[PDB]
Parts: sequence; C-alpha cells; structure tokens
Amino acid sequence: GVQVETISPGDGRTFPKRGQTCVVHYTGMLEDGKKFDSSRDRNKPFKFTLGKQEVIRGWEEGVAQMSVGQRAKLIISSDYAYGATGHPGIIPPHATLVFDVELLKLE
Amino acid sequence: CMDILELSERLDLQRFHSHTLSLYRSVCALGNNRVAHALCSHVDQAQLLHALEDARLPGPLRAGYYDLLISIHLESACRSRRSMLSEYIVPLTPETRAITLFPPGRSAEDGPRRHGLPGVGVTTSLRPPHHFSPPCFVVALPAAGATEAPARLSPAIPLEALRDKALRMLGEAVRDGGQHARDPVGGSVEFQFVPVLKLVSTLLVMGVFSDEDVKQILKMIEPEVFREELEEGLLQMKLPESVKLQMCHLLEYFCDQELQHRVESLAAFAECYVDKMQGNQRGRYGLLMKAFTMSAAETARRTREFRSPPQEQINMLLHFKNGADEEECPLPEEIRQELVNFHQDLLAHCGIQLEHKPQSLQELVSHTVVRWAQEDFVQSPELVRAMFSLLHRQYDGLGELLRALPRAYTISVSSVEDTMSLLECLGQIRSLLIVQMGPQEENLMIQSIGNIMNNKVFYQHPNLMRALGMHETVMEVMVNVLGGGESKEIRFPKMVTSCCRFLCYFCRISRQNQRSMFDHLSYLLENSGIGLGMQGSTPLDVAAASVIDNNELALALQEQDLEKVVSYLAGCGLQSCPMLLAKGYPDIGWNPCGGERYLDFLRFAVFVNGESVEENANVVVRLLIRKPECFGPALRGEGGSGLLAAIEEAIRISEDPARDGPGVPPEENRVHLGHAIMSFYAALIDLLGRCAPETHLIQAGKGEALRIRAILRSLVPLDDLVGIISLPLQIPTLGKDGALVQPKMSASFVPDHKASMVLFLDRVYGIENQDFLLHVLDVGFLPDMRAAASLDTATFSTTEMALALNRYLCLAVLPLITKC
Amino acid sequence: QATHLRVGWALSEGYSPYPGGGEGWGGNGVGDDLYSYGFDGLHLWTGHV
Amino acid sequence: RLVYYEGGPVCTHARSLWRLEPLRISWSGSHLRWGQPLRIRHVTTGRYLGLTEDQGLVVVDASKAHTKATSFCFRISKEKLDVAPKRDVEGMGPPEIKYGESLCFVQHVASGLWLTYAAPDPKALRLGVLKKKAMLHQEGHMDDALSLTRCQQEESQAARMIYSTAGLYNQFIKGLDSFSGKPRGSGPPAGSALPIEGVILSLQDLIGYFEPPSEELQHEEKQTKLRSLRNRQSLFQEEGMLSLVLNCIDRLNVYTTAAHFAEFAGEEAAESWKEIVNLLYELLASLIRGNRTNCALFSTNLDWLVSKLDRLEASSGILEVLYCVLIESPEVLNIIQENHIKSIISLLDKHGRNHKVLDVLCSLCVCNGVAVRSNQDLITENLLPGR
Amino acid sequence: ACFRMTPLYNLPTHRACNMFLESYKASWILTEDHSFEDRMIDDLSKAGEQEEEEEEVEEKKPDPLHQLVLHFSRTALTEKSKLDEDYLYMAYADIMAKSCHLEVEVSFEEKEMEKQRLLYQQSRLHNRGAAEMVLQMISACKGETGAMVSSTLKLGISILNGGNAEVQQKMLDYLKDKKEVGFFQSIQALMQTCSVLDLNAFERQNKAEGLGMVNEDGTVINRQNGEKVMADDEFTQDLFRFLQLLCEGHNNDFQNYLRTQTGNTTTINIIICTVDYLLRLQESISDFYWYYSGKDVIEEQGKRNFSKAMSVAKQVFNSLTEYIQGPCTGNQQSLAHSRLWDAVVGFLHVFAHMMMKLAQDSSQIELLKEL
Repeated sequence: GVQVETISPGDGRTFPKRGQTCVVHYTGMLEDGKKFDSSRDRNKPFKFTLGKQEVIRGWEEGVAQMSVGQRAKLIISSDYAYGATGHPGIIPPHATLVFDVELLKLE
Repeated sequence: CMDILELSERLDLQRFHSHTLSLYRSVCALGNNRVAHALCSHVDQAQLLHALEDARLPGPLRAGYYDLLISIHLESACRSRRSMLSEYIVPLTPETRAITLFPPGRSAEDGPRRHGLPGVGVTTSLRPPHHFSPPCFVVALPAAGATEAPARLSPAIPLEALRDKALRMLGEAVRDGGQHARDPVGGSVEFQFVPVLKLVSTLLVMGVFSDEDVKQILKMIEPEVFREELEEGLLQMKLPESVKLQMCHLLEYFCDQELQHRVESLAAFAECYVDKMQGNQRGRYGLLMKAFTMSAAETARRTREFRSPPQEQINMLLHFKNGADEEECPLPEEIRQELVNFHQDLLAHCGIQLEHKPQSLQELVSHTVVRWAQEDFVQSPELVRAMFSLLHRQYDGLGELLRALPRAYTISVSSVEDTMSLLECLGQIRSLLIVQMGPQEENLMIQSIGNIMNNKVFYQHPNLMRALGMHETVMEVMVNVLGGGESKEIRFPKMVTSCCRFLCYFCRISRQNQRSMFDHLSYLLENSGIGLGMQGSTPLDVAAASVIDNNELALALQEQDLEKVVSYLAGCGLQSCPMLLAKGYPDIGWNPCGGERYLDFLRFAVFVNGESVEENANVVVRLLIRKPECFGPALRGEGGSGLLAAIEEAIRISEDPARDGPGVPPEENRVHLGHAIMSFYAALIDLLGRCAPETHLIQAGKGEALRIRAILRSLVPLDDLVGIISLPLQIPTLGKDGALVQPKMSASFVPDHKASMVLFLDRVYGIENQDFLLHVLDVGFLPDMRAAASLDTATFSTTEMALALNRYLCLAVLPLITKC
Repeated sequence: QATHLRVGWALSEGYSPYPGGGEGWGGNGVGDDLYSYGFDGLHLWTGHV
Repeated sequence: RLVYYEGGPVCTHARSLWRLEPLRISWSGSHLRWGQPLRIRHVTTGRYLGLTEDQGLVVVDASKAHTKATSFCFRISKEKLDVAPKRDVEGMGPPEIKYGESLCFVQHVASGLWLTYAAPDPKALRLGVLKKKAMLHQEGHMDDALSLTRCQQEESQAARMIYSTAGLYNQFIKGLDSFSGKPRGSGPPAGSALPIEGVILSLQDLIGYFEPPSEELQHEEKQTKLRSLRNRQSLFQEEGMLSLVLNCIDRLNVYTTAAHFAEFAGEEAAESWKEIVNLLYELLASLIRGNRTNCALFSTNLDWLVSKLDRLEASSGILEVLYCVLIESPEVLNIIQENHIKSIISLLDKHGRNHKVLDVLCSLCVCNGVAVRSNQDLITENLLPGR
Repeated sequence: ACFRMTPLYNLPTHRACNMFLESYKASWILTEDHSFEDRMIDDLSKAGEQEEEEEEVEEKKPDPLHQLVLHFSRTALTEKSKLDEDYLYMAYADIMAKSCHLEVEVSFEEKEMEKQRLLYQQSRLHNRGAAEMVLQMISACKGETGAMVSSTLKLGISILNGGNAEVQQKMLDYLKDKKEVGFFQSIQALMQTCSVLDLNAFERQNKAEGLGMVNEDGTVINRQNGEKVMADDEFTQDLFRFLQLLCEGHNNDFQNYLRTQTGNTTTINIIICTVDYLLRLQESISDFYWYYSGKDVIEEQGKRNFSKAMSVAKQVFNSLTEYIQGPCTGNQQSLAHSRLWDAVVGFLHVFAHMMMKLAQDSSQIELLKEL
C-alpha cells in the first residue's frame, strides 16, 4: 503493498493503534479512475477497528500509517486487496484500488 | 458526460437507460441481496434520493429509478412482511390485553359511531423484524467457502429519511394535482403519482411508517373521513386508472389493518373472558365438592360437564346465544352479558348493525369504488378486480373475519422468542419458493428445516404449524425439485431427503397433522415413482407415515391409490432398475429394491395396530392377483421356480461374486442383489400374511375371509414356508488367531427373512396339529434357538447376527410356541 | 464530491468550459483540456490528466 | 409407410387426417354410399392407403396407387352383400353414411379382405407401445367398425399446407445439397435449379399465416384467434415443419455471405440469399412465438441458436427468435450457461446499444415469477464490473 | 376416566383462548345471519348522475354490476389449461344467486306478484350478461368438478328458476352463435364424474364410525368427515336441476338442442347421458337393496343413504320428464330406443321389494313415503 500520499496534512502526532476504532470518509476508485464506492455518498462515516481484520490489508496498513485529521490517497495492489477473486459485480478480478481517505477521529 | 436530463430529448439513450434500469431490477429481483449489494455500487443511495427528488427527470427514468430503489432496498423485506401479514399470532401480553375494538371516546367508550383511525394504534401480532446490512465495499471478503457464509441481507438505506422524503413527495404531488399545472412531474399525472404511491405502499406494507406518518397519509387520502378532534383528497381528484390502482392498494392495506385490529381485539377479549370462565368453573367445582350432593343422579349430571373434554365444556358454556337455563348452561348472567355486549360491539365494528358523507373507512371505500365504476367503464382488469375485491370485503366484513380467524393463534409470552425464530425460518423457506433450486438455496433450505425441527414450538403448537401451512410449503419445494427434470434423476437428493424427513416427523407429531398430510397422499404417490436415489427418506416414506397406525386413515385409503402402488410394484417386478444397470449390476430382469419399498407401503396400508384391515387387505390381494408380476418371477405361475427355490438361488447368488454385484461404494457396496431378492420375497410374504384374515372372522365363517385365506394358501405352499424356515443361517465363528468371521448382514440370508415366513405361517396356515408343531420345531425352530443359545458367549453375544437371532426368536418364534 | 479549485493560464480561443457535463466526468475547469494549464496544489492539470 | 391405430394426441394431430376420394371425378362430392369404391388418401403425406403383395396394408405413392391396390369400400356389415350391384347416379344421391353415428367396416374391394388390427406382438405391452399395427385380414375381429369424425376447415387447410410446404422445402434442401460441395468457379451453378421464387412466396405466406392477432381486437375474438394460432403452430411442429426450417437454415448458413453463396450457386441465386435467410428466421420466430412446447424444443439445441447470434445477415431475426424462446421456455433458462451469457454481452459490445439485448437479459434473469440465481449472478459478473 | 376429570380451569391460558376462539367462531359468529346480497346488487345496479354525464351515445356505459359480470366473462373467456379457483368469483356468484330470492294459501294475485318479482330480480342479472357468463364458466371448467362449477351451476339455477323464457332464449342464442363444443363436453364430463351409491365406501364409513375415541375431543380428529357415500349428491342435483330448468316450460328448442347440436362440428346426446347416469344410479340402488335384504331393519345410516340416492333419482326423473314433455318427439324416440327401459325395470323391482320390506316395519314410514 500500500502506498500513501498525503493530500492534506494532519496533526502529525496522533496515530491509530491496534484495537482502536477509526472513523473515516472514503471514496474508492479503480486504477482506471472509475468510482465504485464512497462513504460520503451515504453521508455516514465508516468506522472500523484495527487488528480485527474487518477491512483488507491495504486499509489496515494505510490507515495505520495515517494520522488523525489527515486526508490521503491510498494505492492498494491486488494482493493487498480482494485480489484474484475480486468482488463479483463491483471490483474486476486482479484490480488495483485507489482510495481518497480522510481520518476524522479515533474512538 | 452530459446531463441525464438531456435524455428527455435524446430518446434513444433514454430508452436504453430505462431498459438498463429494468435490467438492474431483473438481476436483483426476487431476493438476490448479494446482487443488490453489488448494484449499490453502480447506483448509490445519493443518486437514488436525488432521482426521487428530481422533478425535471423524464417520466420513464423517474419510474425506473423509483422501482430500482424499491428493488434494491425494499423489495425483499416487503415480500417477507407481506407473506407474514396473512397470519395473526398474537401473544398474551399486557399490550394485547389493552387492545379494544373501539377507541375509548367521550361519546361512547365502546361501540360509538367513531372507529379508530385505520392502521393507527397498538398491534401485537408477531412479525419478524427487518434485517439489513450496510453497503460497504471495503470490508474483507469472507474467508469462508461457497455456501458456508450466511445469505446476504438487503442493503440498508436510511428509513427515517426515506419515509420523510416519501411523505413530502406525496404531499407535493397532491398539491400540484390540485393546482392543475400544465407540466406535471414526469410529463404526466401517472408518472407524477404512480411512483410516489408505489414507494408509499411499499413502506406502509413494511410498517416503517409511524402513527403520525400514517395519520398524514390518511389525511392526504381523505381530510374529512380521517380527521382529529385542503379539501381535495387523492380518492376524489380525477386520477388515471394506474393511480386508481395504487390508491386501491393503499385502501387494501388499511382494510387489512382494520381486520388485524379486529382479530387482536377478539384475542384480548378471549383472554379476559376465558380467564373469567375458568375462575367461575373452578368456583362451581368447589361448591359442588363442598355440597354433600346426596342425589347420586344430580351429582353425576353435574360432574358430566367436568368429565367432558375441555372443548366440549367450552362449547356447552358458550351455548347461550339464544338463551338457556342454568341447568343447560351453568354460566352466570353477568358473564353471559359481557359476551353479549362484546358481540354487539364486534358486529358494530364489522358494520353489521344497520349519510351521504362516508364518515368511516368502510363507507368511504364502498362509496369510492361504486363512484369510480359509475363514472367510467374501467378498462383495466387489475383495477376492476382490486376495486371489486375491496367492495366485497367491505360489504361482508363479518365473512372476512370468519375467513381470517382460522389463521389466528394465541401464544404465551414465554414462547414469543421461539415463535419469532420459527417465523424467521418459515420466511426463509417461503422466500425460497420463488427461485430455481441451486446448491446455496439447498443449503439454506436444509438449515431452515433443521432449525424448525429443533425449535421447541414445532412440538407444543402443531395447530399453529398447520395454520401457518409450513407442511404445504415444504411439499411445494420438494415437488418443485422432483418435477424439475422428472424423467432425469432428480438433482439435490439430500434436500429431498431433508424435506421427506421433515414431513414424516410432522406426521408423527400429531394425529391432525397425519390427516393433513394424508389429504395429499395421491400426489405423494404420484411423485413416488422415482426413489431410492436419495438412500434416505422418500415421498413414499412420507405417504407411508401419513397412514401408519391410523385406523381411520387406513379405512379412508382410496382404491385408486392402492392400484397406483400396485402398478408401481408390477413395473418394478417386470423391469430391472436403470440405476443399477448404469452402475454395472447384472441384469436379473426385475427390481427387488423398489418392489420391497412398495411392498412395505402396502404392508403399512393393510396392517394397522396389530390387526389386519379387512377392506384394504382384500383390495390389495385382489389387485396383486390381477397383476401376477407383482409376486416376482419366482411366484409367477407358468415358469416360477417356487419360493424355496428362489430363496436358495438368491443365497447362491449372494455367495457367488459377479452375480450379486458389479464386480468391476457409499453404503455396503450399494445393494447386494442376492440380499435384495430375499428381502423382496420376505416383504411379499409378510404383506400377504398381514393381508390374511383375522381368526375371529374365520371362526365366524365369513365367505370373503375364507376366500381370501384360500387364495393366500394357494399362492404360498406350506412346505415352502417350512423349508425356508429350515434353511441354515450363517453364524459368527472364531477363525485364524481369534479373529471374528462374521456374515455380512447386508449381503446374506438374515433372520428377518425367516420372521416374515413365520408371520405368514402363523396368520394364514396356523399351527393346529401337534405332529406339525413338533415337525416344524424339530426342523426349523430348534436349530435356530440352539444357534442363538450357543452365540451367548462373551465374544459372540454382541455380534449383529446374534442380536438379529435374538430379535427373530423373541418376535416371531417364541410367541408362536407360547400360543401353541 | 471533493471541492474543486485550480489556478493557471488558459488560451483565449478554445477554453470554453460550458456549465454542466463535458469531457470526462464533468466539472471541467483549468487543465481539463489542451487549452488550459492549471495547478491544484498537488498536480499539474492539462488535457484532463 | 405403415398404418397403426393410435390413441394419444394423434387424434388432434394432422398425421391422422385422411381424405375420401371416390373413383368418379365428376360428382365426386356426392353423398358417400355403402359399398361405393373409393381411395383413402393421407393428406399430409399425399400417400394412398392400399394393399401390396409384399408388405400387406401400407400407404403407397400416387404413382403406384392404381385402382386395384388402393380401392376400398365402406360396408354396414361383414355379410356377403357384395353380390348386390350398384350404378353411379348423377347428383348428390341418397344420404347413407353419417358422421359419428354410423359404424362402418372398411373392405378392400379387390382382395375382399377387412381392415382390422394385427394381433398384438409380445413385449409391446411392456414397451408401452399403444400404437397397434393395422392389417387386412380375411375374417377380421368383431370390433372392426370405424367411426368417421369430421375435421375442421382450419385443420384440413393446415394439413394440405403442410403437405405442400414439406414438398417445397424438401426440394429446396435437395437443391442446396446438390451443389453443397461443388465450387462453381466460373461457369454454370453445377447443380439443380433452386425454387427461389416459390420458397420466398411460401415463406411470406406462412409468416402471414402465423401472424399473431392484433392487440386492438376485443378480448373474445383475440382469445379465439390465439387458440387457432396455437393449434396451427402445434400442428405444423408435430408434422415437423420446424425441423425442416432448421435444416434449411443450416444449409443456408453453411455459407458466410452472399458472395460465398454465389461461389457455389450463381449470382441469380445469391441475389435472394439474404432475403431467404431473413424470411426463414422470421418464420421460425412466428412458429415458436407464444408456444411453450415449441420453445422448449430449443433446450436441446440452444447452442445452435446462440452461435448464430453474431451473424450479420439476419441478426435482428436471430435475436427475435432467441427472445421468444427465452420469454416462453423456462427450461432454456435453466440450461443457460456462462458462454451463452457472454455471447449475448458480446452482442451488446459488437452490435451497439440495443434495448432488445437488454430485454433478452431481463428475460434470462426471471421467468414466470421464478428467478434463476445462476443467470442473475453470471449476468451481473460479466456485464456490470466492466463499466 | 372419572379420576382424570380433565377440568378446563386447569388448562393453560393460551390453549383455552384458542379453544374459545374456535367455539365462538363456530357457534356465535358463524351462526350470525347477515343479509347484504340484495342491498349490494341494488347498489351495483344503480347508475348515478347519467344526466350529468349527458351521454347521448346509443350504447350507455355499463353500470358497475354490468362491469363486474363483464370482468368475470373475460376471465372465463381467457384461454387456459384449467380454470383456476377464484374466491372473488365464487363469492360474487353466491351474492348474485342469493339476490334472486325465490321466496295459509297464496291467492292468484299474490302468486303472480311473486312471479313478477322473481322475474325482475332475474332480469337485474341476465340483462347484465349473467347467462352468458354462466355458460362461459361452465365451458371453462372443462369438466372438472369443484367449487367454481358448483357456484356457476347455482347461479344458473337462480337465474333460470321458474323457467325463465328470456334467460333460456339468451342462452340458446349464445350457444348457437358460438357453436362451441366445450359447453356440452364439460356437461358430459361432469355427468360422468357424478357419483352413485358405493357399498364399499358405506362399509368403510360404518367401520370408521364403529371405531371410537378414547382421548379428548380437543385432541382427536373425532372421526368427523364428509360422507363417503354420495358425497357430491348436492352437486349432482344442481347439475340435473340446471339441465331441467333449461327445458322448463316445454322449451322445444332446448329439448332438441340437448339431443343434437346442429351447428357444432360434433354433437353430444345429453338425453342419453342422463339415461346412462340413471342406469348407474339404479344399479347402485339395486346393489344396496341386495345388501340390506337379509337384514330385518335398516339402520339410520342406511336410511340416510337411501334418502340421498332417491332424492338424486327424483331429480333425474324430473329432468327426463322436462326433456320429453311438450311433447318433444325426438327426445321421446331417443329415450324409447335408449336403455331407459332397463332402468325402469330395475327401479320397479327395487320399488316392489322396498315397499314390502319398509311396510313390514313402522320406523321406516318416512322412507316408505319418499319411496
């Protein structure tokens, strides 16, 4: 894998820790640029707990790298994502995913 | 990219996109929640809500997007709730007790001219909750394999926001229709109204709307009829026929809510009244016991009531509608008057008790339907049927309650959780009736059936189960898969096995369940043609359980069903089994396995509770003699080798490999033909012995009984039975270094084959001569008894052959010696 | 959708970003064609790339 | 070439239709009389019932149907009344034989044998063969009288049309097979002349014949027309016109394009290749439209239809045929596969955006209120993720 | 059993609630009589505001009752393999049938006024196409016995009661115009399905009744079932009453059409079908008499089966009488050449022997009167 590029800076001090809930807004696009998912569209932040394997490896590591209040672009390879199987109907097999992720707060 | 509103003029793209929305609906139709989740990516809830709000959108796209929202998010829950809305399981909770037919009002607490607003108030009937899952496409893909993971739930959409938006859209549509604008939303009144009304009806059926929301909807329908202590309502606004159909759907929902309220009020009054009746009866019994009751006849007549079955007691205690003295009905005047007042209130609520303004839901519906029919010659058959069904219900609401009551049921509070779980499983099973069966649907059906069987409520409330009709649903699934490729071997054998087991256990649960499943006997016999591919329960097993050990049902058995079973037996006896031939078994010419199965069913049909059913036995014997091929090649007259010779040949076949099996297996080398032939002949002799007439009839010298016994004696010679009984049985013996050499019971002569012969010998020929008794004892019984005794050592005691010998002796041989 | 903000230069003839839909997924601004050259803070925009 | 007594739906099929042909040409429509010599003709096959010295009772060709072999008579009883003579009378004549009520024995005038049923052969009962061979016997059986039932005008016309269409299309297939493997190069077509004009006119007439009723008609009239249409479609497909149309389509499809056809058949014949192919596909669609029994026939040979979808000569017609099959038959839906779904998506990809292909996919998804989860999943996976 | 004592007050509340609901439904709600059919039919017949619509078209738009009948006629005319059971159709057919009420010595005036009232009530229906709907539904049933055909026959009887000449003419015109064999094919199939006395079923029912209950009534089925013998006697009587009411009043056109349908491709002799059913019934009655000849006294079940069989036979005899009266010479000749004489001979034998046997005992006086 996962590559992180800081779109906007964060506090730079608070970072997610294992077993700590992370609240984010994400917009997911395929490497071609086609959008397939976005929490801003649903208007509800996505909350997930690190270390529980609730999200894929790319989210795990990339969001662990990000700091509170930071907006970043995450590039996640197929191996670090749904991979060969993919997500039938949404993500084509063997696809790289690009996510615009803002880490709102930690709870 | 362009603006989607450009499709108003770009007609070709408009048509293609509308058909694309139709394709989305089709792919997520009828419960494909995973595909709905997939589509949530292509059309997000933001797009869906913006499409709902959009007023410049073309009519086709507006309708397509409304329908797409309903399909993706609401269709499955709506279907489940609609399916469960027809049954009324009301728990006995304080909320249920609080329910009354008529709202407590100032003019009159009960039986006023003012009904409560339909669909508003407290309803306690059990309906399973709605289950949704977030549409998230970043969660880890389940590591579980195919069919292991739970079935996906419908994608979630904010229901409070959706209901508020739907109400606002309906209000705006009503206002615009009042204004009579020249540019209706969607380009037409139909396109403006039908989508909004469809969404509102779906939400109402789902029950998401609150009491205030229902009040607003009712005020939109009629500001006057539904009011709380603008003029144009929907029902009087000069609407097209599609909008009229949607209004008919809304009115149908509200009438159903009124019926549910009636049922719940009846259940609550039933609870209170039955509590009072039970207290009164206990007090009366106490007074009777305390009284000396010197009059023996008087005390006996008093105690007849208490000794009568509870249902009869209820009927006698309620039999005071036209008046009755204390002696005929020992219920007090106050208790009688309570029921009379409630009956008056119920009739008033139903409208049986008899201005131009409706002033009520029922008058409103009747007047509206009649007014529509008078105003225009309705050209829509669906609209005509809807309005006339509404009118029929409203003119006969008492009949509506009468037809609804059978599906009503009352349960205690303790059973609410188990009943909810059972309703969840039943809803899953019902949903699986609208999809072609596959592996995942098969797994879900098996899991649901297992959960239902494990559920406690399945035991305690068989009447509730019959009212729900889950037996018919399970049979519908089973027969769908059975008919699917009927000539071809049925796919999904284990699901048919599970369904047959569930139906057999349902029959075993209760006698009324047995009657209900017996009503469908002929159809089970229709589907019983293909069998034994499952290796477990079969529709023939279901049919047998539907009649086993039930004398009334055995008497009610139909001759045509008996002929159908006999014809199946004849076919099995005439042609070999294609499955065995494909496996590679030698072709012997006939099908002993199927023959044995049908013979077992005939045995259950003829023999009930240890005594033969004379009518069924005579019919079965006559049909078997009419079709001699049923007896098998051995008993066939022209070239039959005889029963003893056939059994010996079967023993030789079992001994010789490549003649009893393919000799090129899930269970005991599939079927061994040597054992199968003996099993068929033993089953046939058992069935004939059961068909044998009873000793009391023989002593009475009934011509039919003597004729049947003579026919059976002619069919089966006594010497053959004696010789078969005399045939030696292989027994375990120590060999090599103490290793045990046991016969393979599934592939050799076994004591049950002799037990059938003993049953036939006892029932038909009987033992009446001491010389014959000693002869049979010396030749066939005593050797087996001595072998069983010798197999009493520690090593041989628990052997399967030893246990079979013990069962054979104690069941067939020793009782015969006791009798003789 | 994320807020759009780009600064740059554009050519007089050819840079006509009409409101609404256009090249790509709409929202055309500086750098979404070959007549404009924009900077959004992180990327240099031209030709819609 | 053999005659049986059968009691299935053959009583409604056209294979059991016979025409009575008195030996007299003039006044041949006069009332039929006991003992009158006549020939019984099979309408669909155009073959005459007769007696042969080698095979007994058979249906012989018209060329070989001389009077001695094919002359029969209806008689009231099996008594020896044949001595009584009778002279033909100009006019309709006395009404003697009556439909349904009258029971008549068929007798071969020359041999004098009686039409009866052959003794049942062994093991036929176990085969379940209900049909029982009919044969001429000197004595016959007691229950030999035959009841005469009139057939409706639509049934008679359908039988004659089946006869003529079968002859024409068999001639067309033979003509195609004549030059199937012979390349013309430069010269004559090198085969038998094709009945191009006759085939075109027959296809047009049959399409008009099978045209579905108009929506604007009243409900009762539309229902009657639908009943007639279903009956006629069933008659044709029972007599095998659908298989004949499929054979013609295969023979024509062997050639990729009109020039390729010309290479083997000539320019004049090739000028009518695309038109004939389109007409054949239209006739197939008309035959199967709205008929579940006809549509289910394509379950066995679905690949035959799907593989032809990419053809550009009659793409719309092939798509229409597939649409009708999928709309009507759920068995086709049950047997659909990923290759077929991908072929339909390839139609979307290669032929442009056509809403009819989307309709085809919708029909694939659900039929008669039952959803095919495999079809839905395959369509989603193969169409949506690409965007 | 006395010690067990099975008191109700000990039963759990929910079970008592369910039993109370069942008993209340059976005795109180069901017994309640509500008459809404006439009011509903009048309200549907009434058309309102027609002056306001100001429709000068020759064909006035159908009133709601007319539209209902047209909808049911459309449903009947729709082509299908089978006629699906329809609760709405059955309920509305029952309502329409009850609308025609068919309600001290009545005077000539009173009788005439009652006849005119019944005629008006039947006009309210057959002016809306009820006769055509009845014929269409009978054709659609395709000979399958059931509630749909039972309701259709009841409605036909209701509209035809008294020998309604207008309804008879409307039915004849519709049948001769359509020239469809389905109607008479279905009638013949229904007759063939009509049942007769069955001694095997009688013996099975006797054995079942002899079998008793030892557990509670609320737990056992209680051996309460529809009679196995002559189960569809009501439907048979309805069928033959409909066929009789067709020819009622000496309608020679039906008296000929039932024998032979000229326009149709194939004809069915309903007269001979009735004769065949009568012969079957006579054979069954003769068998049942032979069963009871040895016994000194017929028990109550036997008396009841006798009453059902003889009621059906009386209806069939009335149907034949209406077939032949007028006189219809064709029907007379057909019956003379049919197997009616054998049935009459068997009936005479049974009549004589039953007369003697039932006269020997007084308890059978009502059965003797009916015989």
